Amino acid sequence: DRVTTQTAGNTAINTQSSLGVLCAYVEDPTKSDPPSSSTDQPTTTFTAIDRWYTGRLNSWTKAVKTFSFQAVPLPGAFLSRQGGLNGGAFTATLHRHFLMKCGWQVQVQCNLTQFHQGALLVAMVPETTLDVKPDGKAKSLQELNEEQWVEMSDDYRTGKNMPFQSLGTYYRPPNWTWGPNFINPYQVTVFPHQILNARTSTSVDINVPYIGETPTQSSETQNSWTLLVMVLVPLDYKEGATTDPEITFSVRPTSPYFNGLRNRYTA
Amino acid sequence: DRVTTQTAGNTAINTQSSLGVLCAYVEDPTKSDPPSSSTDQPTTTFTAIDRWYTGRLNSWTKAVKTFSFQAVPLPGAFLSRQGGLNGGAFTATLHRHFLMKCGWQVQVQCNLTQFHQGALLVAMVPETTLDVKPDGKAKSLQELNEEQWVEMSDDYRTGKNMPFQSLGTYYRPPNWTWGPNFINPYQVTVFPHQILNARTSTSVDINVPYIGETPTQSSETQNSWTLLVMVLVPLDYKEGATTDPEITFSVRPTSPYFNGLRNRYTA
Amino acid sequence: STDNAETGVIEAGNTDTDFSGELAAPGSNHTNVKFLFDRSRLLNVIKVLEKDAVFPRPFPTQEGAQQDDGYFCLLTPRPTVASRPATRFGLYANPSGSGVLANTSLDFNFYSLACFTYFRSDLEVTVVSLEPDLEFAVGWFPSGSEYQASSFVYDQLHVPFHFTGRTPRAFASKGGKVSFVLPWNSVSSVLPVRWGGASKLSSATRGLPAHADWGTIYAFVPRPNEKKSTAVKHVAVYIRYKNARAWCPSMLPFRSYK
Amino acid sequence: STDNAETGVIEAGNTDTDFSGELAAPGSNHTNVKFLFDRSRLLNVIKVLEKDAVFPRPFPTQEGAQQDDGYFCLLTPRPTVASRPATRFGLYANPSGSGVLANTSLDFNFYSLACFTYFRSDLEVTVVSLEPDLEFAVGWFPSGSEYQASSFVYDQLHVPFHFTGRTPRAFASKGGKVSFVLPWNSVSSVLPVRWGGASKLSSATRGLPAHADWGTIYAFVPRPNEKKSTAVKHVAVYIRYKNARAWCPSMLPFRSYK
Amino acid sequence: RGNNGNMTFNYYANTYQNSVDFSTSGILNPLGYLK
Amino acid sequence: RGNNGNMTFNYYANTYQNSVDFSTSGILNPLGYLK
Amino acid sequence: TRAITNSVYSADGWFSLHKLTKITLPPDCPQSPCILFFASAGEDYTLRLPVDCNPSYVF
Repeated sequence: DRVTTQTAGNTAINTQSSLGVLCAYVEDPTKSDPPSSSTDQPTTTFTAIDRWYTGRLNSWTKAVKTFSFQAVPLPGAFLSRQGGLNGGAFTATLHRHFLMKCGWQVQVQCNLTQFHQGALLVAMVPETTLDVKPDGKAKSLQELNEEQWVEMSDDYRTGKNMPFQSLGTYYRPPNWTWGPNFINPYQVTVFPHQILNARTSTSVDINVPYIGETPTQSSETQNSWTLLVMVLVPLDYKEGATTDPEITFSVRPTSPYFNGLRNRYTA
Repeated sequence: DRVTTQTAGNTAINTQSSLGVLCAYVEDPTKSDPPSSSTDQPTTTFTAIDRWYTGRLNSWTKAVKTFSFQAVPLPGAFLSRQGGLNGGAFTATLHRHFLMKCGWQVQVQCNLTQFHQGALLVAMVPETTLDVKPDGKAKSLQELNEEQWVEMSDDYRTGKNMPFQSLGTYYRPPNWTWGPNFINPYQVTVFPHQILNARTSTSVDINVPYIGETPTQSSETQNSWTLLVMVLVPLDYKEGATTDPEITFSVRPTSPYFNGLRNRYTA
Repeated sequence: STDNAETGVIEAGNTDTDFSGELAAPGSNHTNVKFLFDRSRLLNVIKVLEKDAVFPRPFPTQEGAQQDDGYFCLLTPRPTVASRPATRFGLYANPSGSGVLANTSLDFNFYSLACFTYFRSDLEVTVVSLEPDLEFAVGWFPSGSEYQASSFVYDQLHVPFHFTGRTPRAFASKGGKVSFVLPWNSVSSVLPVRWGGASKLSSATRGLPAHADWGTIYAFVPRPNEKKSTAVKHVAVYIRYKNARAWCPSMLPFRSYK
Repeated sequence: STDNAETGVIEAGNTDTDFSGELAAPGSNHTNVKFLFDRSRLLNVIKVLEKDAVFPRPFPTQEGAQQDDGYFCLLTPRPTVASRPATRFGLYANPSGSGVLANTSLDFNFYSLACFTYFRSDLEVTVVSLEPDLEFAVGWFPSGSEYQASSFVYDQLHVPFHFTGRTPRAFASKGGKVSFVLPWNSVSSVLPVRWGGASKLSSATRGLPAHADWGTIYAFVPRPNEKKSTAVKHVAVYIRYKNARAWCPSMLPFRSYK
Repeated sequence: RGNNGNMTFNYYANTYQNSVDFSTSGILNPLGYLK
Repeated sequence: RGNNGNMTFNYYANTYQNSVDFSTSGILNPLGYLK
Repeated sequence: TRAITNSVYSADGWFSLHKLTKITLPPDCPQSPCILFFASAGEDYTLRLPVDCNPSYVF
């Protein structure tokens, strides 16, 4: 009933408190047709990229407040290697193809005990720049491993701090107040989500298809999804219990359609 | 009649003085069954390794004597990058699979004019250590680019200088006289060969299947074929003609069956 | 007949192709590979064991190693040295001194007609004694096994462990011979006559096949170690390649013109 | 594959059970019990009789007993001592002195593959001489009989009573061997490899089966007692387990880690 | 049949060569059944 | 058949005398084809 | 079936039990639990070529 083993390629993952795969926006998000914006023959899936790529994510202490999120860019994590999420044969194929059109299928493991309380809001959030510092630069692993959980200020609730083109010295620099890549933290449950509660499950299961403004997007620029782990209830436990439960995540690209083969990406 | 364009993947090569593809040992050396010594599912061909990998080979002066050969190890040239023969998606797949079972299909271009004389003996030679120095070490590109054409001494005709296990200080070191990886230079035409004459063709065409003592061989050790370019008649020309004609070669692996996936080979 | 030999294929023609003539009759089939290799020949001359020997240690053997040499016949047409597979064949032109003269072997009758790369056959070993009235025996251990090197005290007699085993220890009669046929036991599909790959047993020696053999025989004397004689007795190993198959044509050795 | 090994039954799975793969081919049937035990091996090295011997008296033998030891081969894989069935196998680490060094025997090749409790088979005894030009013979008496120990004066020659009988006295040729196959003669249905019951022949020794044997052979010389030679000649007993059957799986011996 | 390659001809009979049991009145089955 | 003149009678069987290959699942053709 | 010569420490590779998440025990439970290992053969595990055994179990 709740023991579901999800074999894919040569990497089968298991979960004995499974709530069920949250297939998003369609019945089967695996089914997808080739891109209509490529006259060349696309590189479809093959048996070394159809597997569960797994990397760690930061721990979840008691000091983490409500709505302190933590964002995983997909496919931004395969390229920067956030959390040790090394793609292997997928990243070595993603760097050599210019356009990439895939749908994801994630699973976040955080095993609490029956004496802990707390709830994460794991949600595949489309089209957000939550991984980018407000000054334009994307975050590096030295920068993620010092804040550990990016707290929900009012700059994220309003979208005041999304990255921008500086107007220059000619225009008077205006008082920025809002930007559409905000987070409304109370409405993240509209996204494809499950709640990683401390009393119903250890792992959540989300399955999202390819979305994007174009029928296929570039490989080195896109952030079409964002695995967002948000703390709705802070972790609390009596002393003696297992402090700082780990959080991992396991990402599987469902049916990718690579296009535009060239040499390895050198910025 | 003689204008044959050999399209493969995204790399089509052309020859307007084609003698014909010398399909070796069988009618169609492309047809091959999976290895019987692997219970795992083999990685077959795909559309980024089914193409013509091309790299240069050394020039052919007048100073080159009769029987001065020049050997290309297959797949030893994809890994050491001899002559700039960079595999790309093939070498990046060959390093990650432990066993590899393929058949080759080569083509050597050396365009003479009608006023030059000479003849090469391009021949896919099975199971020779002609790329290895007699002291055991395989040749590097700094070592190939100083002799340019490894002359046929009597150490190669007898096989006196093939690599060996040193017996140690216990046994008296015996006077070595012979080894089975010799070259009989007068009998290289038993191999799958064409003669690159200066008056019939510019390119030769050889197509050989997978041979080997095992139903599939290792990836980092094998030298099952050896593209051997041997000078049967020395180049001669009157002065004013185009000195030092180039020699290239174009290698295509026909139906490879990779096995045993692991991380990238680190010796 | 007008041809192009740069093509690489020449149709073998007769006298009638250019001239007026006829085809000759088919002579015989003595070039048949299953027929031509099916005949016995001398392989190696190994000394007969008299005690529980130490098998030769792997290369490079250093001095002070108290091992027993010249005793084991690695049954292979390829060049061997010190009962182990080698890449070069080396005899001793001037063997004065100096260390241990290593027993080498080569099948002289094979490589003159081994115009191919891969060769698979059974092996019919006949072990002819080179000593009058010798009552010996012949061991064997397959391609991949190792010599069982010790003894067990049977009634105050150090009977060695090479008197028994699950492998054939054929005992010869007094003044007789030992003849038996060994199957293709090695883990390779075929024996490479010429090999170009690398065996990764050591610092990887190019061109050295690790399991190109039918095994390794050794002659001993059926007495315990107290009855060890003094004069070292030899024996001679004749092998025959039953049911020979050969693939992938290749070169014959270079006959020098001097 | 999710299992519970506390149940005691685990279904042996393949690669396809957890992963993507396939079943390998069946290799061979060399683990077949009727095939694996059907090969000869050295059992005991007994001295060849030259006179009408006294069979070894039952345990505990006291001093002053003028009996003849090291002569009878109780044909059994189990540990024996002094031609009688034992429970422990004991060799002599430092045999200096002191009394009579008792002939012990054990089937080394059996117990390394006797992963079972009960074993029934026929026995094919081959008695190889360990002496040049020995003209010997081989007696036998079944599991439950006893040695006939006397002589009868035939023409002023003390011919012993072990030259005749209703049991096979096979006579070897000069320099030959003796080979014959003995049926399962013992009164037990099977031979216990491991036994835990008590035999009530004596003060009841636990774990000692009284009739777990195929009998007892002995080598003699076909001359009367006047022609008794001086040097004690040995012989070697090779047995083969024809038509082996084995029941009730059990343990293999403890390989020490030192 | 065991380690017996003599497929053709048995000279001695069954009760002399072997030793048959007297009456009274591949497929690898497991040695332990969970019931 | 090789160098075998014993046309009549094979005492030992096929798998004992020879060594047959295990399954997985005259006319002198040329060793190289111009195509 | 026996690493005689050579396989350097590498014959068919290595089994290795990594722990992924730490074992989260409730209070008043023993630290260091014990993973009991077995080793069985597959349903396609097949053996070949008997040899003489090692008689060093009896010494």
